[PDB]
Amino acid sequence: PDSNRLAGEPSAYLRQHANNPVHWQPWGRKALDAAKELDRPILLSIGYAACHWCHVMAHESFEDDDVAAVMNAFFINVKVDREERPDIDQIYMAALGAMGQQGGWPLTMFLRPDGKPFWGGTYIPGFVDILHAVNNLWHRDKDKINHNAEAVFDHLEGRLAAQSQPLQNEISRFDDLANRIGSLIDPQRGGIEGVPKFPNAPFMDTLWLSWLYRHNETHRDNFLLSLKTMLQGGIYDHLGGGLCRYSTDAEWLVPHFEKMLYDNAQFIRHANYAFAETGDDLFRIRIEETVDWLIREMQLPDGCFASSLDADSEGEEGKFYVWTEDEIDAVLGTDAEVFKTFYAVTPGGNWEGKNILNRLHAAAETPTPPPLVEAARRKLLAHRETRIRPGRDDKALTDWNGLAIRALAEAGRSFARTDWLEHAVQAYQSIGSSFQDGRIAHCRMEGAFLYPALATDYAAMINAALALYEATGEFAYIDDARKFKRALDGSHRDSAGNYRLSALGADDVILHAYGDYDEAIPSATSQIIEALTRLFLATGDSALYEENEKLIEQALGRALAQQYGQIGILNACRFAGEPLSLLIAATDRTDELVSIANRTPDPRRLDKFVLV
Amino acid sequence: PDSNRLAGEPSAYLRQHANNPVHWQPWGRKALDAAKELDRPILLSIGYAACHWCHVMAHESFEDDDVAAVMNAFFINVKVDREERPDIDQIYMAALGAMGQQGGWPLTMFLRPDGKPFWGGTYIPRGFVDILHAVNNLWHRDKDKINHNAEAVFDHLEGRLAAQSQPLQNEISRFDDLANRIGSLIDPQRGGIEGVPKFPNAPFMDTLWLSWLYRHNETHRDNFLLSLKTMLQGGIYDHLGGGLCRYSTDAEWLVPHFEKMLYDNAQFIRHANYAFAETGDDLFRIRIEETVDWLIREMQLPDGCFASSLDADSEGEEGKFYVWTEDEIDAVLGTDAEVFKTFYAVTPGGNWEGKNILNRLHAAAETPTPPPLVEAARRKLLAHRETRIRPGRDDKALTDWNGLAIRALAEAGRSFARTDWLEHAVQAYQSIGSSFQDGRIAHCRMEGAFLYPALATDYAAMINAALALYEATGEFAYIDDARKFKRALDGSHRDSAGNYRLSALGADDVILHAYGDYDEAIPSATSQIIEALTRLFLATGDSALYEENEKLIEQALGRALAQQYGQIGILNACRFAGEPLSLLIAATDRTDELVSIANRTPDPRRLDKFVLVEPEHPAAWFCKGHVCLPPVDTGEALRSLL
Ligand SMILES: [Cl-]
Repeated sequence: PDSNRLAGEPSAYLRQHANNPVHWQPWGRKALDAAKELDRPILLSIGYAACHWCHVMAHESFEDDDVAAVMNAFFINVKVDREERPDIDQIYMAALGAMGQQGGWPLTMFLRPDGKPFWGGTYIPGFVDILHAVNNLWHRDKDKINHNAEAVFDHLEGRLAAQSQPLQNEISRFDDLANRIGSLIDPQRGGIEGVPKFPNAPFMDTLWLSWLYRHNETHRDNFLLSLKTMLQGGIYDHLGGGLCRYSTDAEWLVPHFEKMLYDNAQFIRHANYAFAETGDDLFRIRIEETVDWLIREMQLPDGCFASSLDADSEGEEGKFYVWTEDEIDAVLGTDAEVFKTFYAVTPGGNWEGKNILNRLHAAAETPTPPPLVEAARRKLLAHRETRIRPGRDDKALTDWNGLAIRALAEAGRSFARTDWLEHAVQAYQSIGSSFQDGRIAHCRMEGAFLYPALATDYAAMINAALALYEATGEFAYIDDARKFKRALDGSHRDSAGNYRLSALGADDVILHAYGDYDEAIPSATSQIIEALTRLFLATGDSALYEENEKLIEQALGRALAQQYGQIGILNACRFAGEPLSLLIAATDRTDELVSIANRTPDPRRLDKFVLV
Repeated sequence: PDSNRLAGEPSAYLRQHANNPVHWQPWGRKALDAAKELDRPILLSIGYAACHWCHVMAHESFEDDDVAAVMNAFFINVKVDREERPDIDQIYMAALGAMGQQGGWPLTMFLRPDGKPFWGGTYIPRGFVDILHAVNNLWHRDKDKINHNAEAVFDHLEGRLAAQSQPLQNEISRFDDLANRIGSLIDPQRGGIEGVPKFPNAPFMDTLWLSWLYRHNETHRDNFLLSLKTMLQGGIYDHLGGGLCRYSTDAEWLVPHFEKMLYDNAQFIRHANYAFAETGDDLFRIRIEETVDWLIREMQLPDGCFASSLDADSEGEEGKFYVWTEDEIDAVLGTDAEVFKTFYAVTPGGNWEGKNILNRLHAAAETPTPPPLVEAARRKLLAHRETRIRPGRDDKALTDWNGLAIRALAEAGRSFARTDWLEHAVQAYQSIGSSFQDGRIAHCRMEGAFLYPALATDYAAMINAALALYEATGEFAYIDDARKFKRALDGSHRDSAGNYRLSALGADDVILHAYGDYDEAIPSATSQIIEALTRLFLATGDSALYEENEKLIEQALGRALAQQYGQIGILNACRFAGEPLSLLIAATDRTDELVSIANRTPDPRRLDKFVLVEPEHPAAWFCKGHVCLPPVDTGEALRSLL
């Protein structure tokens, strides 16, 4: 507690806070214990890299030398990344809402030595006023904190780690959910009509699953309009490729220029399924452009994919991705007129006087660029790469890598793109290299691994291993899927058969939550339901089938008690209640039956092959 | 209690002693009661028909009139057939384990009237006449010394044979450690468990193969193959008439014990069927159809079922029936004998006691199928061997062993399209099952002499046999028969704690109801029950069965980790029970090629259920939830379902 130990950590978001004068500590047993022997409170700060206001609180307070000594003598201050320890975030995010104050990131908390919180807040501006007031309260009111900490804690243990009575899996529960999700779709712009606009991968899954199981063409058109209009807006990089996080306005125009790995992997699957229904060439182009961007800018020397790249370059939001007309005319030359007519370039611009490239003005026309404006588009990228390039988060998250490995495996299978498979295998063997002592790591960077993993890490690697089987047909990927299943059971399955996000042997966690709340990615148990359901179709394990039906009813029992974020559970249980299985006997990959199965991607079906 | 009542017993080993001057008594309540009324210790003699040193003690002592008079004077004499009453065998073999003796058969022990033992020895030749008087002194001098150590032995028996600790969770990691240490004991060059003698060790081989299937462990697979291939190429195998002998004296599988057991060949046929399906080595295929020919020709009784064993002593000499000399081979085969002598390593000096034991260890890697001139000499030498004095046969029809043979024939007949093997398996199944009246099957019978009640191994073996015949025929009646066999086991062996006991709960001649947790040459009773109840769950999909099986597994694992040896079968069964595979086949006609693929892909972890709704034809099978439909051969009909 007298030296900043945030150096060498696998999270790049914490590495930037290493030079801070406050002795930052990582979340671990050595941090909580020191708070006991010194009877000093804990000050927890949660944040993620692509958050403009996590850096604001840094330069305003934490990077200031004076206010850090106030923290160094009053608490044991710890910094956590929302994406390195998502278990810690979800615990103390729901802890804030239970105190009667909603908030987001950064999140500043106050913890007694055992970890239970008693006061929190989003961003703290008097900051130092409280920074001492809690220290006063820590000494003046030990009786008040113990009364207040265990009251919020009992609300957490009942909201995040309390099993419910089993609930019967019924079809009408999903059809009801699909009707209400459909009523939130903006009929003209696409997506949830509220602003800001998020891609909302779980919300899309319900509409597509509604279209497949019910042939409800209304939700199918809601899925297609929302996906297609988004991929045409400024939220997508029409020059290099890759989708951004979310949109500021409802027209999908002005975005947050950070590019997350999970959002790109989750739309490749959506666009892949969407191509098989409409044949619209735009879905294929967006997939092909984003995959090239993933290999070029996200893939690490070892093959694994980085987490994300920054939205800020050289100190301004999106300086790297936006153009003015006077510069694109200087580089292109005579071919500059047709380029500006393609991406709605205007002298006045569409964002703060600048021009963000988009294809919303001609979204229904042909998506393929003419040969002159394609060479003009490629020429700008070579000139754009000379700019001050935004920083990258080289942290290799196992759960996020599994999402991408599954995306490249399924899209490469349907489009017969053999190059996409090889890069999926490289990321597979790179992530799978950390599997030692019957366990895998959560994240990794610069040779530093974070153990133990989370339940999402095994579920994602189970789904990626099974996807690699469908594309290849090598049964060694099914054996890998069972190896990940055994590791998941040995560390996350409780006595009731339920799975919990944090490992049961992890000692630095207050609460072993199930992980039932979705975000941009479906929840942990949501992914686990799907992964185990697909693993049954690939093996025929009857004991797995019997334990899955229990797991389904347990999760549905808690999902009924949830107020939000249960969409992934109802989606996975709808698929688990009626899965599709297809065995194909063939003599080679060129067989007709194998081909029409490849050209028919279905998230509800798992393919199996036998030599004949 | 004054005569030899051993005649009429369902055993050939006991009838060999019916004419002994000893007033032998079959094990039962009458012998225990007669021992109490006369204040006399019981002279228990346990053996089996194939044992060589069981016959030498009978020829030295049990047929001697001088020592038969003193056995009838101050002892009540009870002889037990090991294969007829294996529950009694496990009770009093553990008694020697509590006394410090190594153990073995013949087993000669001394029991006080209540049945608890106080002094036990393996083989006591004559002295035998002295040790009888020595024990006879203790019963009239100091009985308290007997009553002290007799209770001390019993407490150790109930603490190891029928002690139930708290249940334990089913873990896969503890199965991998067992497979790792077993493979470390395998002979890297000669195969099998390194050390003499070398036994087939069926439970050990089950672990190595399960480790290969569940872990893709190529090392354990090659250990299973090299051990099986070398054994089937050694002198322990009958290269003329087929069949496997029960163990080998040396480490090269050369010199064997020439007796042939039913459980040995039933167990290796299933192993060889699995080995052929992966390697494609014709040696495994040839050895199977050679031994099945031997089972039908030499072991099958006229009433359908299979005999228990085939003796090793012919005309009083060990293996005289199977062993050849060179000059006789030259006389029978003529000028084409050198082609045969080189194929089976026939030498003028002989490989065992101046004579030749036919084998293939000289070239076990060459082509297994012999050339046509050699097989012609092979068929003719076997027929000439049939003119020899033939070794005797134990016509006793053990239920559990017949169940093992039915399963082997049903699985091999299914993977080789041999319908004649299935009908022979149905003959034994219907014949043995004829004693299943009043919800009670018999443990064994011979010449109209039945033995009741059955043991837990009998129902477990019949369940596995019934479900094996279902996979080969697809008849639902075999499933209900499998249900009938379990519920009879429930009503006669399942205790209040949900566990099963080897002896029936109504049995009166057992001093201790053991669980049957200890393996022998066959997996233990508890193992077969876990396997049968798992395969019954696969064939029926009954959720109530799955729930009571998981808690039966956890209670068996609690006892399995306390015991120090003989738990391999339970660990093998629980690994399969933790990951059992089922295959649903939706066929429009039973000539559907998925039925073919399943037949040529035998897996000891999979059970196939059929639901009716020749060359290789590219097809597709589609299932929507619990709704499976017949296959599809065209490209358009597949687009309709997708
Ligand atoms: Cl045995």
